[PDB]
Amino acid sequence: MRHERVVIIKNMFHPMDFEDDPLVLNEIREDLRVECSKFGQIRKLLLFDRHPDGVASVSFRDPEEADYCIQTLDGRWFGGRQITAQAWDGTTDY
Amino acid sequence: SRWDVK
Ligand SMILES: [Cl-]
Ligand SMILES: [Cl-]
Repeated sequence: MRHERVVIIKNMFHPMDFEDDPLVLNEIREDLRVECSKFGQIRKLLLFDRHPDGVASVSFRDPEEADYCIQTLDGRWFGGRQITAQAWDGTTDY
Repeated sequence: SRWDVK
């Protein structure tokens, strides 16, 4: 019944990364937006910058866009971290 | 960018 458009990306960072460089957070935000814009129209992009698992959520216009994003990003490397990407479970908050 | 840095 739910056609999932929201992708949850994990291990993109650790919140300590933002302790001693105030610019890293927005650099990461835009890195993600630039990459994800190739997968579909982005409706909302959020970084949970105090979440210990390094979490981001990207919501797309179409569920096929979320699928393409998940296919391309899961297991990819970002700043020395191997990230995961999965469809939102519809219930967990970050 | 940080994309793909291992
Ligand atoms: Cl946004
Ligand atoms: Cl539209």
